[PDB]
Amino acid sequence: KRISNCVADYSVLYNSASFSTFKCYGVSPTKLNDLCFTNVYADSFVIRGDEVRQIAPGQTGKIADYNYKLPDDFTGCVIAWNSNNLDSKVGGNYNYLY
Amino acid sequence: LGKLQDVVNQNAQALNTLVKQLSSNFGAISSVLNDILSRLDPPEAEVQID
Repeated sequence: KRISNCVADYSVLYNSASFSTFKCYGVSPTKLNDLCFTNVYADSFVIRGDEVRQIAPGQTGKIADYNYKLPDDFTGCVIAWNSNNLDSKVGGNYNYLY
Repeated sequence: LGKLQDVVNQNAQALNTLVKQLSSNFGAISSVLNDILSRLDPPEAEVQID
């Protein structure tokens, strides 16, 4: 997703009190709110519970090296939460690939 | 005049090189110190500022 010609605030995207984890390798939402950025990108995907650990700048594994490599100069934020009541179902949910 | 021109040209070129030195990252991810502060937290971006 590409964010361009749009004015907004990240305060709403933080006070939900429902995100299990929050890994912004860059700046605090407020820190990146006071200043003005040129462009913002959104990379959304699904992952298991034992692979959120590997999504960090400077880590190895089987997902962070074969699907999405995080560079050293990574200034983005990672927002992750549990929504297992919608993207999973009884009998085996195999619609997601890796 | 050669003697009177070298002492001015050398100083001007040294000042220009001093200006150019601020345009290099010195092995960091950015040149200006404000960009890393705006894009990264000060506890983590201490190495680049150092």
